[PDB]
Parts: sequence; structure tokens; C-alpha cells
Amino acid sequence: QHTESFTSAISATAWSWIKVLVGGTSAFIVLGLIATAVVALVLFFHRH
Amino acid sequence: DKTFPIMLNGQVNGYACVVGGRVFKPLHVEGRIDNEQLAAIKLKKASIYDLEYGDVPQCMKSDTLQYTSDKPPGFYNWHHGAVQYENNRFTVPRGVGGKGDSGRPILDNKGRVVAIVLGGVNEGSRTALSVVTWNQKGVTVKDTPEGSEPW
Repeated sequence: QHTESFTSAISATAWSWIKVLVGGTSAFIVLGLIATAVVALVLFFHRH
Repeated sequence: DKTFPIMLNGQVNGYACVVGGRVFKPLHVEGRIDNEQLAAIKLKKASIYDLEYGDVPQCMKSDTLQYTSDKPPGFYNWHHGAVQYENNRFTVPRGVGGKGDSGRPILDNKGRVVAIVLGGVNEGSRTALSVVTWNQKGVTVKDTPEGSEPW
């Protein structure tokens, strides 16, 4: 009836909080695993 | 000492040898192991390591004595005479150390298997090999000179 945007900009504070939480958790776990892989590898690279 | 050839098609293709502490089989090659006691043992192979897990009952456990650091240049009794070198594998005679006899342990004269060969077919007018042993402090590390193929 009147001028509004409605441009997917309704993500609330709790909504944004949860979304950033889940994204950060996924990123943290995957990056930690990636780091551990080369951590294991460098030991063998040093054994000789 | 229990050094056993590996049975493939009813002929020798490898050579399994048991070591102190753990029983050893060179998993680089295949073939049914001749020994029946080993015929019912699970296999534990790493990405680059071709060694069998030690699952012999502890009656015959530690058939040999392992080898510590401080490699002398002196004689190590090999299947084909003694070997004498320190920097790397001994300058084995030409013709010797060819192929088909994978999994042969080089032992100290004192009964301490210094290393395990895993190739090193030719190294020139002489020949060294690609082997694995303790690194400096007791680390199971392999060294492979260039131009190394299983022997």
C-alpha cells in the first residue's frame, strides 16, 4: 500500500547472530583440520 | 633367525624377515607369505611404509636385536658377504643387488640389523641401495639414492 523495500534486509539481530555463529564454526573446524594435516606432514619431512 | 621368501605363484618373489620387537614383512611386493603362522595376520601398511604389524605370539617374539645409532664404517654381514661403509650404503659389487630379492636385512656383525633394503638397484661402477633405518635418534626413516628400484 506504501513505499517499502523488502530486499532480504529483515535478518534480525538474533538471525545474524546465529548465521555468523554457524559460518564461523564451520570455517574454524575446517581450517584447524587443514592446519593439522600439514602439521603431521612436516614431522615426516623433518625425519630425514 | 627367520627370514622367509614370499610365495607368489609357487616361486619366490619377495623375502619376509622377522625383526626384534615386531614381525616384519616388506609390503612393497605381494604374494602369499610362505609361513602359515603369518598366514593369519592382519596387514598394517602406511602411505610410504611397507611393514607388517607384529602379531606373532610372544613366544618367538623379538627374533632379532634392533640397531641403534652411531653407524660404524665396519663390516656388516650381508646375505652375500660383509659390507663396509658409513656415509651411505656400501659399495656392493656390480651385478649383486639387482632385482627380485626384495626384503633383505643388513645386520651388524653383533647381530643388530642395521637397516632394511627397499631398493637401490644400481649406483654406477659401484652400487648403493635405498634402505630404511633409525634416523639419528631412533626414527624409522628411509633414504633413497637417485636411481633406486626394488632389489
